[PDB]
Amino acid sequence: KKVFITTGTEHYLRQLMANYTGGNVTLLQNFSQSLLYQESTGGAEYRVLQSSGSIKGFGVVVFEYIHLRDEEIPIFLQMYQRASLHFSETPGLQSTKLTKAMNMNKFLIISFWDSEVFFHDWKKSPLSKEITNIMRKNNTQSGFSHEDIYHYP
Repeated sequence: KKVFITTGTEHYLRQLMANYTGGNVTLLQNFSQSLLYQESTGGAEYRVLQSSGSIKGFGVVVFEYIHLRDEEIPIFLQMYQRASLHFSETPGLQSTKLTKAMNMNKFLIISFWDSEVFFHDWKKSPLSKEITNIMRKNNTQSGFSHEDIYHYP
């Protein structure tokens, strides 16, 4: 089980998504480009480690790219296991995916929110404080940890 993330013009991505149906395929955008979110099997490719909830097709979508040192991986997975049991009770949270890059220790958490206000409330949570701290302390030898926010066309 995988997530494919492809960025480009709306026209390009709309042509691309017309080869496919199903896989919770979702077109998103920011102020200058579009982004295609695609669940499939076999741009950028990520293995899905965990999925909660389901996409409602409105609001905002947040991509948190997190580089982890070897020793941080088991610890991070256990934090995420414990925190994920409460995602159903997180206000305005539709869906979350924990995913990993094929070629590196780069993890990507994708969260689908009813509104940016709910996402920003969640940023006060212990899970978000830890994620942010991990992003903050990243060894940039590996690339940058970053958070990207998208809306719906």
